This record gives sequence, structure tokens and C-alpha cells, in this order.
Amino acid sequence: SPTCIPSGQPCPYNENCCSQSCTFKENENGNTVKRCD
Repeated sequence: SPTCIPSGQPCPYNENCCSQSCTFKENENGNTVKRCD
């Protein structure tokens, strides 16, 4: 179901994380996005 974003998944804001804790990790493209704790 389309609920909160689970850990390891990409999150837009810390207000959309299942754990309520969003972070910023680097990808392989050489960029940096936000995921869930």
C-alpha cells in the first residue's frame, strides 16, 4: 500500500519517512538524494 516510505527507500522530506528520519545518500550517478533511515 502507498503508506510511509520504509527504510532504504527514497524519501522527499523527513515528514514522509516511516521512521520520520530522512537522510541524504550519494548515488552512482554522482548525485545525492534523500532516503529513509
